[PDB]
Amino acid sequence: TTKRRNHGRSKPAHSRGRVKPIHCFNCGRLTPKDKAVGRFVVRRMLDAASARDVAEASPVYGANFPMPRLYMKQRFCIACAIHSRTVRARPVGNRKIRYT
Amino acid sequence: IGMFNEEGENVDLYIPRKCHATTTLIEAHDHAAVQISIANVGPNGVINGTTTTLCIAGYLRSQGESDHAINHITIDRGIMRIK
Amino acid sequence: KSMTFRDGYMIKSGTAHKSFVDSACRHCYMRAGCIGVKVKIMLPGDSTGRNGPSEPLPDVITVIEPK
Amino acid sequence: TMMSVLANALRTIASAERRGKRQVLIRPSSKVVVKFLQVMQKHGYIGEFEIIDDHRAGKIVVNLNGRLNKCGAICPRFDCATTDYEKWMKNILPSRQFGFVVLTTSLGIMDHEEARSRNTGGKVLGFFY
Amino acid sequence: GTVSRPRGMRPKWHKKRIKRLKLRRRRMRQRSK
Amino acid sequence: MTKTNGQNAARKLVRLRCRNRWADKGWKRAHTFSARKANPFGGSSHAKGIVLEKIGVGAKQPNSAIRKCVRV
Amino acid sequence: EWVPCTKLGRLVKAQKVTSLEEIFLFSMPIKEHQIVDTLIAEGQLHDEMMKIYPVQKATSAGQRTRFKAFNVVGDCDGHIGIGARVGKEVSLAIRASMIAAKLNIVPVRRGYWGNKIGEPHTIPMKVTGKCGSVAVRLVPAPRGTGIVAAPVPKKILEFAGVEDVYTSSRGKTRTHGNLIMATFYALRKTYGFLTPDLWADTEPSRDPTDEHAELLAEMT
Amino acid sequence: MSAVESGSKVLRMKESDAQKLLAMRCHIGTRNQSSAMKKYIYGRTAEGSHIIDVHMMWEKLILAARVIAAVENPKDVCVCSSRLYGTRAIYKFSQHVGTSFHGFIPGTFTNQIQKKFVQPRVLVVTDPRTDHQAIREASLVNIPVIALCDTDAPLEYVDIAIPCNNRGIKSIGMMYWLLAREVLRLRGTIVRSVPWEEKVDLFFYRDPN
Amino acid sequence: GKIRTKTVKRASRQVVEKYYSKLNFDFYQNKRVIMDVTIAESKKLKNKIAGYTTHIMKRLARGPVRGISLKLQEEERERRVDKVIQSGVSVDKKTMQMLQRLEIGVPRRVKRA
RNA sequence: AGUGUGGAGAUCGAAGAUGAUUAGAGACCAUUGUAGUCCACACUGCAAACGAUGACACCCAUGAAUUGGGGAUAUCUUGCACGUUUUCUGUUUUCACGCGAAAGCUUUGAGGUUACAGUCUCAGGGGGGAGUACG
Ligand SMILES: [Mg+2]
Ligand SMILES: [Mg+2]
Ligand SMILES: [Mg+2]
Ligand SMILES: [Zn+2]
Repeated sequence: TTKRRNHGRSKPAHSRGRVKPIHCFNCGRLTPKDKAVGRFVVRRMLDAASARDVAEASPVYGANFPMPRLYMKQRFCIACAIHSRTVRARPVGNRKIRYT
Repeated sequence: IGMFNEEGENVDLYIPRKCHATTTLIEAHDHAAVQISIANVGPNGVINGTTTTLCIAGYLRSQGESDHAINHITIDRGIMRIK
Repeated sequence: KSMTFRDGYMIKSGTAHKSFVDSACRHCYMRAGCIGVKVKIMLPGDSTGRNGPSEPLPDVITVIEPK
Repeated sequence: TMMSVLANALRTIASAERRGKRQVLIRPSSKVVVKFLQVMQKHGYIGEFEIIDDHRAGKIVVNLNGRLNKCGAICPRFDCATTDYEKWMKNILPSRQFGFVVLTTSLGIMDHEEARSRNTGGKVLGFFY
Repeated sequence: GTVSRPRGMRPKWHKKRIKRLKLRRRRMRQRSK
Repeated sequence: MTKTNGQNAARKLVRLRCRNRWADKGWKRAHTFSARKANPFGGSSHAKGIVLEKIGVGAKQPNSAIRKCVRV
Repeated sequence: EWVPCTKLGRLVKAQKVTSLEEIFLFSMPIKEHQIVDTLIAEGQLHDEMMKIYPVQKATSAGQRTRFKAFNVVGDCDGHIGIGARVGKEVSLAIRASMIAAKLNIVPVRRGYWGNKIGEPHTIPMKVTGKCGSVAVRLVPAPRGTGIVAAPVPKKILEFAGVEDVYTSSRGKTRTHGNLIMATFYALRKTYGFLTPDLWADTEPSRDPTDEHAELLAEMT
Repeated sequence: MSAVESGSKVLRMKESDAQKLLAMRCHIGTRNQSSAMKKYIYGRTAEGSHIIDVHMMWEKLILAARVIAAVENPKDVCVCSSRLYGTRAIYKFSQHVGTSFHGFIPGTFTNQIQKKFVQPRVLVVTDPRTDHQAIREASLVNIPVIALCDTDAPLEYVDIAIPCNNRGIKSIGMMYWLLAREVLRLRGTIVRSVPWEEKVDLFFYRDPN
Repeated sequence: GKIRTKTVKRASRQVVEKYYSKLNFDFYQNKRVIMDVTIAESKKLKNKIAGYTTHIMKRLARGPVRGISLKLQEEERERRVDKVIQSGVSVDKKTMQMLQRLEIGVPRRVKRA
């Protein structure tokens, strides 16, 4: 029984032969780049409470100069994406909903 | 019209209706088929006793093309003006 | 095996069911053994209280129409 | 590539009739296709049609009247003697009261009833009903 | 999780068993000849 | 899109049927000789023999019995 | 007694509609089973039971059993109907299938093989009906042939009024639920095939509900 | 519609009828365009909206009134509207012509033993999308449908469509005025020369609060 | 002191329909009225009904309540083009190019906007 | 992946070694480590080598999107990009008619087939024994 039309990846029939694999962020499993789950993350360096204490002690970081952030692109294998709550299983009728 | 025995009488009961647009028989189980009567109007603008009747098969309505079919039927019948 | 046939209303639970239901049972002697038969009947109400109870059902409310 | 012009045209007409269309364009055309259409016209299964010249194999526009149920070609074109008409009638026709099998004979292209009357055989081209 | 019921034992390992058997038979025939 | 159709294509159709008839288990058995050699009867309906001894054969599960037989 | 609910049922009670052909003419649904037995004499509508079997549903600590019944009705003169229903006991299922069969009555067209002498005796053209994997094909036959079919399709064709026919079944005919419906669908298709005898146009008619609309308002 | 068996000009759009249409902007639609209503579009105005050809809109309307006429017992026509902007525009329409109205419960046209079981002869709706249940039910019981449709209306099980804007409060009540007036003129209660006495403010809807 | 059962809620609605003019926002007077106009066995049920009836009366003072239909005050509240002719239609250019294509030409009192 | 002959040898790492888990643990985990992994030349010819869907040709409903070229007539930098509408080729997404046992397919077919014929070609005929034995 075919479960998904796209077979869980982004490679239609007459498009491509092979896609280079990448390592999963957590476990390191090799998986094709078009099949891995990908996110872009922009997280604050410090929590809200600790940022205030550092900003108070800093001649540089006040109210007209924000602190730097971290920018990372994350790709996970299927198993690591599910366990880490990034992606969860959906009912048969709801598997088609795609966000951006 | 219908089947004759060659004895002189009709052996075919219930000669069915034919769709105006496509000239196809309308079966007894076609519950989407409809019949519409359009009033005739006298010269003064008041309706007349006579009416114009047409039938549409169910397949056309389900496809969503009955509106287009009705327009061409009335243009040919001269019920409404093309321009 | 056991078989049941029913029709209409039938109240269970609570205490009022002993007043509104009439029940009986018997044993019948076939050639193979004993057979049980039970019958329960939901009595309609009555103003006298002979062919039924006098009080209404415990959870039925009726609003008398104004003059 | 395209191997049979007649088979291509008859398939196009049958589909348009099934979809309830009023006109159908046929391309390319040939002498055999025109003769087949005239047999259909004589028996009242299609309306008028127009042949357009383009200095190549031309095109045909046919008017449909809703009376056609199915038309098709027979490939390969098997030989049919005068004693084989009954066999072909029982195999590809809905009944013995209507429908025609079209043949090509030494006397020209005609339906099976006309061919039998003139006592001639030939090769089967197609059918319609 | 991705496959129906095989019967016997993982087919790839069954094939590996047959491969080793054929090698042993080849060696025995070679010794005799 | 499963078979050839040409008017002068009889040779291909004849060869195709000849090779595919061998896949029929019943057809192959009647046209080869291995079964006849295997059959203790030489293709006959009956045969005669000498009894060697009497044996009992256990019935296959889920039945349970001792079926009486002889070896000939 | 019978108190009609639909407008069609009230009309047949008032005898404004007398023939089943008028209802077939306007392709209207029959929702009360007393309509068809009013317009057909009680001495000519024959019914019969075809198959009853149990179906089951798994349940925690046990399983649940019901019964399904198939019924066929007809007058052996060009009318046929089939119905099927499911009940908790065989008695209840049998009764409900009789009602459903009456509500599914369709007309059957009949014709001649070759020469046209006497009453029509066979179907006018080849037809096939399909349900599930089962397909039944009917072919016109000469006068002395009789019904050439399996025992289940043969019974249905007798109730419809066909004397001579050739049949052919295609796949998994032991599924009698699908086999019964496939035979019914093939017969129903006989009145939808346009033939040269039905080419000319006819004058339009008026709906029974339009003719007696004033009386229909009065009854309610 | 406008064409008559006897050569006449009575059932033709005059200047006064057209004037009202531009007054309430009934000729404008939305930005999206259904493929089934391409025949009623004229062009794209500013901001991306579509213009409806008033000539064909008039022909559809007068055809609709001619169908509504010659039906005895006006109660055989039910007028439904799931939109809230036509909740009273349907009542004032029915209060003048005598048709049935309602403004849905699945099974109304199909459940015979239901208490509210009615089988009208002709159905009139306000928006095919928002009245999908109504028109879908009508398809099992041979009931024709007449609908007020926009540029993006699915024309399934819809036989007569009047291309007009059924989104604004003004436009919805504006359209029922023509339909009510035309049938009365065809019936003969009023005369064409005199102006229609009824005014659109009763048809116009207002906030219930 | 919890959710009200549907037998209580249906009874309270029936009381308000037929006896609206006899009730007010007081539980103790409302209870006296209900003990006269309803026949029931349970005293406890009559207390719950008198409680929810008082709740409905308070909501009805603010505004309408779904599921009531007093049908005596709703009717009173229900009974309680020349403006744009003077202003001018002022249709856009795309419409203007279509108005004159008709058999009546450009209608009177129009602009370009 | 493997084999031969010359190079290379950072990383990772079949075989093997040493710690831990465990009743046992030869495994999963940790630290390592040989062949390999990389290059040149010469072999091998197997993959869930998959769209599990052979090649060529015709008809076919609607709206999007997108890659390359061409035709016609608003924005921005100073020839380019962009806007609107057509067009040829490619490449995809929203239960079209219809088909199918269903899951599903649908201008891109698994449609146009008991109303069974456009052309060529490969393979199958209950489950095993068996892709084994012999040549
Ligand atoms: Mg690959
Ligand atoms: Mg471990
Ligand atoms: Mg290492
Ligand atoms: Zn992972």
